Amino acid sequence: TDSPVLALAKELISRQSVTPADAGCQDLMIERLKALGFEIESMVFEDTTNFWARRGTQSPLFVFAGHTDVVPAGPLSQWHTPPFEPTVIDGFLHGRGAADMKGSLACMIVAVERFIAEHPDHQGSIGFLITSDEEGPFINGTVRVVETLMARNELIDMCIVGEPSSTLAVGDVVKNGRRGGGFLTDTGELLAAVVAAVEEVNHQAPALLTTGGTSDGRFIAQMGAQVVELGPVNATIHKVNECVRIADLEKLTDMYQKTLNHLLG
Repeated sequence: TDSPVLALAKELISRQSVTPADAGCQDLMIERLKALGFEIESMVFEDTTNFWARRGTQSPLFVFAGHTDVVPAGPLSQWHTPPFEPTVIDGFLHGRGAADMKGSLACMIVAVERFIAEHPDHQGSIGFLITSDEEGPFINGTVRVVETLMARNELIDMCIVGEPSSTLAVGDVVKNGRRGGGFLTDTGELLAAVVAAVEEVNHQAPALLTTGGTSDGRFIAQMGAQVVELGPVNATIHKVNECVRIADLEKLTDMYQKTLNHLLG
């Protein structure tokens, strides 16, 4: 019986969320978060769907951010497997969005489930900031949501963007935002927690980048949050035969869980 991580990642991969359509991926995530006691606000901007969820009312507010949309498959004759049919071959999960970034999304949900099972009375607060337009021409959701939050004085302290950051092995490389773009005091709390988690799992510190990363993560950073990008191997993103090592999804989930333990446990 599939691990919960593999099961959810397969669910998500079967929904044809070619941008900006969502095929119910956020609804799947929202269902799981409702069970955990998150409040949910779905926000529509242009014809894209987004949501914010939050459990807890105390500082620090830690957020998982990502997107449910994927690029189109491209020419079928080049695929060995159906792009929107999650296919398991010799320990890899093939399908559009397996690496960018439905596998990460599944890991975030299972991590928070596991963390909450162990720490129902955690410190701080956990949030999810999920968009469906990151892979499209018109990348609006994150900016609009962040603005909504900022306007009600709901400031995100720390955020993991689960974009596929890694080269050969999950967690070999992380990307670190400049808080306030380099202009606000930065404790390093998040980076030290994600690094601790990556070392607990891999027994090796990740390599670090301080540049690059998505425009949405950079916006979350500019506005005030410590941000780290950590996710699976990125070799096959936006290529045919996109896939992800399943054991790496299991690891990544543990890394996410250990970060929550460090920050909120």
